[PDB]
Amino acid sequence: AMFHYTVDVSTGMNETIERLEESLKQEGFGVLWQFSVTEKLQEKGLDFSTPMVILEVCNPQEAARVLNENLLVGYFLPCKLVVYQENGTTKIGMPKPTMLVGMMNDPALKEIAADIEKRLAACLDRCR
Amino acid sequence: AMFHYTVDVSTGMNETIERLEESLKQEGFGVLWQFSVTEKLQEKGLDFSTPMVILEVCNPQEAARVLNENLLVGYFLPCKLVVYQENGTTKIGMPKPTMLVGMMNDPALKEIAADIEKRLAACLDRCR
Ligand SMILES: [Zn+2]
Ligand SMILES: [Zn+2]
Ligand SMILES: [Zn+2]
Ligand SMILES: [Zn+2]
Ligand SMILES: [Zn+2]
Ligand SMILES: [Zn+2]
Ligand SMILES: [Zn+2]
Ligand SMILES: [Zn+2]
Ligand SMILES: [Zn+2]
Ligand SMILES: [Zn+2]
Ligand SMILES: [Zn+2]
Ligand SMILES: [Zn+2]
Ligand SMILES: [Zn+2]
Ligand SMILES: [Zn+2]
Ligand SMILES: [Zn+2]
Ligand SMILES: [Zn+2]
Ligand SMILES: [Zn+2]
Repeated sequence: AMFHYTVDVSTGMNETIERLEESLKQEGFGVLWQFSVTEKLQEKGLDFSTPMVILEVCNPQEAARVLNENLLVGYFLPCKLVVYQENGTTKIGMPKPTMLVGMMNDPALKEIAADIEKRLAACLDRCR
Repeated sequence: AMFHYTVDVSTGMNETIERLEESLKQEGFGVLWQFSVTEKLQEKGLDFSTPMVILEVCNPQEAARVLNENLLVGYFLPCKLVVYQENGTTKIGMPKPTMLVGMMNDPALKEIAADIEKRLAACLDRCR
């Protein structure tokens, strides 16, 4: 299936990030790190002009939950979200936790990933 | 179809991170951010006692290359590496770039990911 979940939002980059942080907070997720990919590359004189910001988010209890079931899940932490502007429109997307964890061949872990995916998806929908 | 590439090292957690940072640098990869999952969870009072540190690394030129091939690859950036200890032995692992982008059904992108994967794995091998 589609490896990612992406939504179109009416707001610009800055306000989208603002609203996403509030939506995540409502769900117990905190932003651990924000990285402006576009800035990092353009500062190096590289040719990449699409505005794009990557956010590493985390809900401590959810992290502990998955790590205590399978240590290798750390290879997919923290949860990643990406806010970018394509064709003059802003979007928020994320690789699906169930697709990432699915590669691990751990049925039970994938079901916990599904809970996480549902919550992150809800956070994204609130930003439409 | 192992989703990850992991190596055992003889060094302790801190020395290992130091050696990995150097190995990465020699290959043009800089550490953008890192954090101790263990400290974070224990700080929150949760039960997780396995030493584990996650590093987000970047080689700007390589990032520009995949992003310009397919924007959605941003959903898998920056490159992730994990240093952790199991049964008293330190290990360094990474989810395979080829496995991650493989879900995108994009042969051209996967070829670039294979190039990046080989280089990152070399960095890991050099810490043994
Ligand atoms: Zn603006
Ligand atoms: Zn505002
Ligand atoms: Zn903000
Ligand atoms: Zn700037
Ligand atoms: Zn900069
Ligand atoms: Zn989490
Ligand atoms: Zn259990
Ligand atoms: Zn939950
Ligand atoms: Zn629900
Ligand atoms: Zn929805
Ligand atoms: Zn395995
Ligand atoms: Zn250091
Ligand atoms: Zn460092
Ligand atoms: Zn080399
Ligand atoms: Zn890179
Ligand atoms: Zn190549
Ligand atoms: Zn090359």
